[PDB]
Amino acid sequence: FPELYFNVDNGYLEGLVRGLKAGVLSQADYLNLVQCETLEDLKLHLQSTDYGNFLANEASPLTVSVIDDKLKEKMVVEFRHMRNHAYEPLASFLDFITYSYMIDNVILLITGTLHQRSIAELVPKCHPLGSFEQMEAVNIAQTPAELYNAILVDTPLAAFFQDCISEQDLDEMNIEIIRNTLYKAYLESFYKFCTLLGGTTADAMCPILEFEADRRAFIITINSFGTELSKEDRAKLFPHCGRLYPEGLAQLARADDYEQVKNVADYYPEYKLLFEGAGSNPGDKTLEDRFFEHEVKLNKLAFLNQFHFGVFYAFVKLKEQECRNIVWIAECIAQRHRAKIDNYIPIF
Amino acid sequence: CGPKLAACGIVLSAWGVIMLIMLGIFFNVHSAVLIEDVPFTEKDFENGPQNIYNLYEQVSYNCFIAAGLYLLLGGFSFCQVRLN
Amino acid sequence: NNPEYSSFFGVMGASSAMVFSAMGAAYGTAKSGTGIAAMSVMRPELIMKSIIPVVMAGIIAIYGLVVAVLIANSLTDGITLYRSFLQLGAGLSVGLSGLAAGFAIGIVGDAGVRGTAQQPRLFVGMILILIFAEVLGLYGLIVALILSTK
Amino acid sequence: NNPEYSSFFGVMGASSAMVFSAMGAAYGTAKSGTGIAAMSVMRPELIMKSIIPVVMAGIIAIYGLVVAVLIANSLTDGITLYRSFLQLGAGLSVGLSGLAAGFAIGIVGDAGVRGTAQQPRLFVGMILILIFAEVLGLYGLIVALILSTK
Amino acid sequence: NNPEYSSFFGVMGASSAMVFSAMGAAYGTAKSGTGIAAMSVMRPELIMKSIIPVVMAGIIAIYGLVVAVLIANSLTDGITLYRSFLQLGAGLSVGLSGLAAGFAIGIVGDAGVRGTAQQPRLFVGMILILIFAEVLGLYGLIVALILSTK
Amino acid sequence: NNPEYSSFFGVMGASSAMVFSAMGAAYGTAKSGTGIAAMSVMRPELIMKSIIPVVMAGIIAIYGLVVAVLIANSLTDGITLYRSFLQLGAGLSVGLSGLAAGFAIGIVGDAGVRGTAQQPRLFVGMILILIFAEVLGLYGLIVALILSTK
Amino acid sequence: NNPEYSSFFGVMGASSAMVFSAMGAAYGTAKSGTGIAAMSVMRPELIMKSIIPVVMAGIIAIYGLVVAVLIANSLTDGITLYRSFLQLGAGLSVGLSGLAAGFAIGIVGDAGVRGTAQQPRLFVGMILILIFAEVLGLYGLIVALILSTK
Amino acid sequence: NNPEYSSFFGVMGASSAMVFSAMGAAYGTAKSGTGIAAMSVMRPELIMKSIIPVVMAGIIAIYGLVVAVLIANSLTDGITLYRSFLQLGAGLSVGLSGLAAGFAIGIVGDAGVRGTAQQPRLFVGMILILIFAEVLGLYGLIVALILSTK
Amino acid sequence: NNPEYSSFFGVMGASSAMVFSAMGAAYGTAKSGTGIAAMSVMRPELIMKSIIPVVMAGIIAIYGLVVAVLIANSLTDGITLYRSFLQLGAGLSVGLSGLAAGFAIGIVGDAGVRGTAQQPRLFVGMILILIFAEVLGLYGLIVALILSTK
Amino acid sequence: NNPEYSSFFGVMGASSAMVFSAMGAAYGTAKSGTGIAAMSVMRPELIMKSIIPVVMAGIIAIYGLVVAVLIANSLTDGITLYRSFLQLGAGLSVGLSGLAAGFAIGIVGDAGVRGTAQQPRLFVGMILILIFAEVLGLYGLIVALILSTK
Amino acid sequence: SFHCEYVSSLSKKGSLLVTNVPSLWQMTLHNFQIQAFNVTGEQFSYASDCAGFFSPGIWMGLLTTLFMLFIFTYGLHMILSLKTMDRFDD
Amino acid sequence: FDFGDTMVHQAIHTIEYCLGCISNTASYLRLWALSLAHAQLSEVLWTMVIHIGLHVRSLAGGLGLFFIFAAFATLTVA
Amino acid sequence: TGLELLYLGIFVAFWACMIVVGICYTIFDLGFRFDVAWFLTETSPFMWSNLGIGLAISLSVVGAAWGIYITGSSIIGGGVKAPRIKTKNLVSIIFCEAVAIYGIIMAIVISNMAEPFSATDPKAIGHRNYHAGYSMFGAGLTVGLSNLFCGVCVGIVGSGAALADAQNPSLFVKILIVEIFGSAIGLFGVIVAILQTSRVKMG
Amino acid sequence: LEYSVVFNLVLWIMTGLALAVIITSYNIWNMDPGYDSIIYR
Repeated sequence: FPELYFNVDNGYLEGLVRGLKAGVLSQADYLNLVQCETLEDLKLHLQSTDYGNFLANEASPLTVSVIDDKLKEKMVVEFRHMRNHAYEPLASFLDFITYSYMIDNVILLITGTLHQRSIAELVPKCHPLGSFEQMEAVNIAQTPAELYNAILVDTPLAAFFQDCISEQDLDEMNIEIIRNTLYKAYLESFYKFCTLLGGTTADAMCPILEFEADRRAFIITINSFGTELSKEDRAKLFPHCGRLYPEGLAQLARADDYEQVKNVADYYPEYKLLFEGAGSNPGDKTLEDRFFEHEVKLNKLAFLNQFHFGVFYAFVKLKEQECRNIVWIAECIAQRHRAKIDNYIPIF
Repeated sequence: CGPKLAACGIVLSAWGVIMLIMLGIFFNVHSAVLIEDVPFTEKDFENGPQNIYNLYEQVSYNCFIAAGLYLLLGGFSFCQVRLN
Repeated sequence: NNPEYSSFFGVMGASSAMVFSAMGAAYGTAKSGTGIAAMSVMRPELIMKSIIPVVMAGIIAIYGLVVAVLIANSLTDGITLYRSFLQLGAGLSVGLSGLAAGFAIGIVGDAGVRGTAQQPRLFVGMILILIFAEVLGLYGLIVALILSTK
Repeated sequence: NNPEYSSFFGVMGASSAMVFSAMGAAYGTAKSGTGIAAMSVMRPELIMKSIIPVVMAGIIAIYGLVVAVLIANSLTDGITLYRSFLQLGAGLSVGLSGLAAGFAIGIVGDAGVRGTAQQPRLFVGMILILIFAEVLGLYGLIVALILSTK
Repeated sequence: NNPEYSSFFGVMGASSAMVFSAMGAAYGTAKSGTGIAAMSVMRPELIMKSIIPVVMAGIIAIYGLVVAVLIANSLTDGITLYRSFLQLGAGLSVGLSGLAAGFAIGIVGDAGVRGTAQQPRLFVGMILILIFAEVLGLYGLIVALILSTK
Repeated sequence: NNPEYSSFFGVMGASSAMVFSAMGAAYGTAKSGTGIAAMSVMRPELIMKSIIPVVMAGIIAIYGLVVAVLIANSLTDGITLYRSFLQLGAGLSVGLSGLAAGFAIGIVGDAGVRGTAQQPRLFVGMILILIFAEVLGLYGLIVALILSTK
Repeated sequence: NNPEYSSFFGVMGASSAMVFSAMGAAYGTAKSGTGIAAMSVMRPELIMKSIIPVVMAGIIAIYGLVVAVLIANSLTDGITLYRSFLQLGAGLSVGLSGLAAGFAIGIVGDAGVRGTAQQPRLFVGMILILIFAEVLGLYGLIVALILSTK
Repeated sequence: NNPEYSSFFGVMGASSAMVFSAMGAAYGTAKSGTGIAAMSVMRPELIMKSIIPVVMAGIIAIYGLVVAVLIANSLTDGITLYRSFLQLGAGLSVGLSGLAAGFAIGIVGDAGVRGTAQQPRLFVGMILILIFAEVLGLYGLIVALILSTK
Repeated sequence: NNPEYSSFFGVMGASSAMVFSAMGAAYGTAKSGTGIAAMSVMRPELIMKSIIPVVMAGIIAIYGLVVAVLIANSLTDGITLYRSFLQLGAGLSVGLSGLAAGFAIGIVGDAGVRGTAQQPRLFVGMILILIFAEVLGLYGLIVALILSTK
Repeated sequence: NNPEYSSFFGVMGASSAMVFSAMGAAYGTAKSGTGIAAMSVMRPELIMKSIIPVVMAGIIAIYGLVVAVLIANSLTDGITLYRSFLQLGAGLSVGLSGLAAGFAIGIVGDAGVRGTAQQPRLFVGMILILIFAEVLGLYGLIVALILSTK
Repeated sequence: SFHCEYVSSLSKKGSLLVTNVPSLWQMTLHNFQIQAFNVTGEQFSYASDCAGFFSPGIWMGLLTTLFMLFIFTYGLHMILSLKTMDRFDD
Repeated sequence: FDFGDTMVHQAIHTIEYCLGCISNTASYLRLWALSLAHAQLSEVLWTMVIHIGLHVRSLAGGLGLFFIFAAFATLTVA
Repeated sequence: TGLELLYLGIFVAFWACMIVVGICYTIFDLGFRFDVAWFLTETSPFMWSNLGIGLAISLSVVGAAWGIYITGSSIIGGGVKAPRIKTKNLVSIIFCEAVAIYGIIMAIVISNMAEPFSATDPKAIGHRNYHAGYSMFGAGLTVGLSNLFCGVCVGIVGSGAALADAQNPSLFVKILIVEIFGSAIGLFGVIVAILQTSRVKMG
Repeated sequence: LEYSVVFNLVLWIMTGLALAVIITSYNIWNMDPGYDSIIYR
């Protein structure tokens, strides 16, 4: 079915983004990167891979903060040059990728207004993959209630606010409860959208989004125990998509200590392995590190089917991991803490 | 009850008395525009109009009796509008 | 005397009883079996009880069989055309009622099993819900026994 | 004398009385059971009171049966084509009005039971709303009883 | 005596016994074969336990084949229309009942296999659900053997 | 003599033995050959081993070719109407069973190689699941050879 | 002598050759024009090279024109059904050939333009792949010229 | 003697010329107009040039009108079928060619006018792309004139 | 002399002149109307200028009425099929060209209003675009006036 | 003289005059009632201004009633087949034009009411748009009265 | 029985009476009805009219048109699936 | 003063003053339309309410008339 | 969704009507009508044959066109970051052109077998002219639809190879094995269409 | 005679005009009204 028509609109971009997947640091590239001893050597290694010339015409006193900004500049330009060429089905799907970054921008805007800060102070700090198309909210910047109305007009996120949040809630909620209730609605809507693009998109994409929902339920649960969050607040923040939805979420809402979270994970052999693969001892990979490795295993495996949108989400989450990896290696090299340099996550 | 229902019963009383007396009169004069309204039967053609006239008289009485029920609704509602 | 096409409808009757009851019992068994699979992960003790909304899907295929056998054992070349339409009526009447009862048992099974995993008190409620599904196959059967023997 | 095919429309009446009424009672039991199951996790006590949507979907199946049997017991080879058309009308009338009542009882059942979990006052309300749906099956039955007996 | 086109129904019986059961067994093997393949990564030991729903999907095309060869060997150059209709009804009966069993084996043999890798205790129950799915092929066969030999 | 149009059905038999087998083998080869190509970048050694689902789909095109050749060599303007129908029966019986097998081979070849890339122990399971699919082409061929020679 | 309908099929030939080549050239020009527009913003100098997939779409409606004009000159009142259906065969042949070639010129054009803008090496690679599409219009022409002159 | 009912095809010719040219010119004008308006918020001085796509979509409606009038000026009571079919062909030939050309001018005009406000150097190219879209309506006309004058 | 049933096509001309034009004017008014409503919030001054799209959609209904009257005032029992086909052709020519014009008016009217809200200079461009949408109704009308008087 | 199977078209006229106008008024009422209900939350004072689209829908059903009654009074046993088609064309011409107007008012009533609550100046604009929507019902009545009395 | 509106040699009247060579004669039966087998008293049995729903010319007209309408629907399926970008590069 | 804007305004006004007034002759048919609806709504409300209250016995007729006319009044008002 | 609801509505309405007709002609004993013998004799042999030629070229060319856009859209897209692709992956195009060419071969072969026959009575047409009309239609559908399916298949696996050959240059020469199996389907369409056509004559 | 012609003329015209109305009516009924400045409220 979908193979016949998919290359009519997306087949160029499917080829372009697979071209950009060949443009990643291999395990051998990371094993070359960690050998060297200064940020100038990172420049010489990245000069030899597909990142060539990215750091030419820049300040000779390099900093790890420049490496982070330049890797974001590479990632955003590669994404914009796809979104500008994508037609409506994919273009809506790519906008669902951008919506994750938009949530982390709009929460800064609201936080700024709740602390009387002008939005123009936060514009340079917003993720460029979550950048706004309409600027009337940015230009007005007057009050939290004015911004709420201006978000509903200007921002694609408007529906997620209307499902979960009034302006009065934004005066009373913690900003991290706000971010998570938006991400709940975002995942549930984006998972529904991916199942409306049924077949090879859902069959490669839903395994990732179901893992994002399951990972959130685990990590939100184990982190909530040291906090004022009630059983009901955990239940309200969990995404309903993942394998845990029938009962795992209920048992995690009942949980209050890490042993009960492992007892949920013990029912699913994947999650049993993630917990049993990390004690979080000194020099160990932490529980969240095992989840970041599995998120990458899923996003690699989404490239195994030539006719679907799974590659664009997977490409972005793997380029994000590649930016996380190159920055971490650059930190170990610049700070001389080479002991943990092997804690990057391999990709392909 | 409340004053709302009492006012409704007053309005229904006035209208009901007026219209049921007018119909009782139109039936008493054997009005032709009520030939479909009177509950006539296949036997009410025998010998002459006297059979259908007895039915016109019956429905005339029924309408005047029905106006009496709207007078009782009146007296009741003129109590209720003061009691509520 | 009686027409060339006369037995065709009575045969489509036996067919339609079995076919549409099998479609009903298949959809029942499919949805109920999915609900049992998804439930098993955290309530393995419930499986040998949660198979009821599958056993009942099997019973709808049996109501298709009992009509389709009864029609097939009562066909002949000479058949009166009237008897042939009655048998078609029996065939559709059980067959598509079994398709309806199978739709209900499939949905009620798939919801009822997961709901029972969340709440063990639902189980008697689920049997009561399922009896008012399974009986739709029975009403299809009752009519189809009547038409096939009229 | 009467056409050899005349009983076909009479049998399609007997069939439609049961087929579309089991489809009505099936959707009415599938949506009702779904709502009961999904509700039971939060309010396990309400499962017994919340059966009534299912029980009224069952009444739509029985409104099919009453007509399907009344038609079936009326058939004969010598049936006049007019009598068959009354029976066809009776069949589609109860059958598809039963289907319509089933759609209503299904949606009312599901929304009603989910609401009743959150607000116990809704119970008396949704019973009245179900009665205003089940009466569609009755009106289907009234017309089909009339047509089968003229 | 008999129409020369008379074999058309018996021929489309032999074909339909096969085609629809091969569609049933193909769907049954596609779904359960996807189940086995996606499952096997986490549980490489379960392949030879979980092939069983693929074996049962394979048996669905044996039900079609048994009837199709029985019909094909029962054709002749001017068959009585009655036997030709029986052969059509027999062929649809097993073909589409096998298609139905194939749907049920496909959904169950997929869902039960991903369930089994999460919880091996499901395997005992899964076989019973697959028996309630596969036996629809057999009820197909029973009605088709009665009809094709009546 | 036979009627003038007699050979039309048998020509459709050739032109559906091949067309629906070509559809089957095409989908089986396209789904499987996408699977192989995307898989191979992660495991460049596995192309040689992973051709088997494609060879199994190519066999469905051989089955359609065989029946179609057998029909096309048996056709004549003189063909009795009986044999012309047997040739359409044979042509659909293989052609659409080849389509069923090609659908299954496509799904289980893709899911088979995608799983096998991660977990080489699947490869033995995959070939068994494939044989349980490609044999559907064989069951359609058995009946089609029988029908075309009755 | 001739059937009064005879000249219809040749007229639908002449219509099809022009209409389906315009539908093809239109989609080809629409996809390619969208490509040139979206490309030009970054690489304005590349437009006069990038017109190639547009003019190669426009050429398809010249092959449709050549056949439709050839048919329109070939028509007469006294045309036999043979000469009329030959002209319908010509009309569908170039018509759907241009409608297919125009879709590959469109989609390859719309990629090949952006691909040349972001990677100048692909320009000849596009032109080769468009020659392999635009020759499909010539195949539908060559047979259509053969059928109109036969 | 010409058959009764003959004038119908010729009438549907004159209608099809105008209707499908309006449908094309309307879609062409709708997309070009949307592009002009969505463009002209940011570069309003481009309007006077940017209207040219709409003018070319309006010219397709003139090609429809010219043919529809030339056909209607050649209708008569008792038209011979040969000329009535030639008029149907002429009608569709310009009509659906203009429809196709309308999609091309529309998609080109939308993408190209919006592209032009980002990049003024596109305009001298977009005109050429539109000449390759507009000429389809002219080829539709050339055939339609020929058919309608034999 | 002239047949019964001959007026049917002339009536369907009067109907289609109206219905399709009312559908064109309804689209044109609906789509441009929602545009005006949404614009007016930001730009209350523009309301009385922004009605022109609605007014031009109103003219498409007028062109449908003009022809529908000119057809309906020209029906009689004895209508020669020639005059009746001319009336069907007229009623489709204006009815569907009015539809095409109306579809364009709706799309260009909305885009033109939303553009004018942000940038008042568009308004002259919006009228010029809109003339080329409304004139398709006039060309439909011309062909319908011509045909209905042949 | 006149055939039976002939008062049918005039009856479909009276029916369609009531049916498609009731559909027109139902869409008009359903969309306008949605807009008014959602609006009344923010502007509770506005309802008795913003109810006008609902009333402009109620009149479309009455335009159906006018024609429907006019036709049903003009029906007679043995009605000339000419008069019967004029009553069909009338019935559709009001019925489907009232449907067109029902959309045109339903859409601009929902949007116009919402916009009016966000900006009270729009009310004069909305009622002016509703004249140009409701007149499409009128144009169906005009032609329908002409066809009914011709 | 067989019934038709015309058995005639005239081209206007269905021309069922073919002549393979020129002839001086013409005939016409209007509302012709015949039955020469299995008669049952004075009445005809039921009649198989000449007036079938599809003539040969109609079958060929439909199986041309309703084949190339599959093509035209595919033409329009792709053309109606044309799209344009909502955004452009920097 | 502009001749161009004056010509456009006066053209639209003249169309309404001419062809619009022709159409407005038909627009007054709203009078008839609403009158027929009102009359027949009233007719059916009589035909399947008030008519049912008439009966061959005094008590049953008087009681029937009272309730039937109260239902009629309620529906007639609404 | 939109157009698919229209195709579904046309399809379901048509088969619902064909159930009601096939019931009604059966039950009313009108099966002397629906005479597929009239249908398959009155519909002229010339029409069947020319649809056969026209679909032989056209459906093959549709198969080559979806072949070329399915592989061509990916060759170009992957070529952005790997220009070498345009050498090797042109073989997936050459196979698609070969599917069109199997169309033109057989459409010309069928064409050069079809002749006028100067008759219109089914007995004067005779079994030969019908067997040619049908066989040239079936041959035409057999090559036409086999090439349609072959060409979409080689397109899909050609896109397969082209996206694999972006990421690893060693894969293309090995993935071609599935393009040989895809190409067999077009040639099997040819072989059957040849054998169907081989016995025909008209005149 | 010509009943086949009248049947097919009337059936295909009434099918065509029924589809042209249903398609047009569908494209107006399920039309996006696009009031995006206010639709959220």
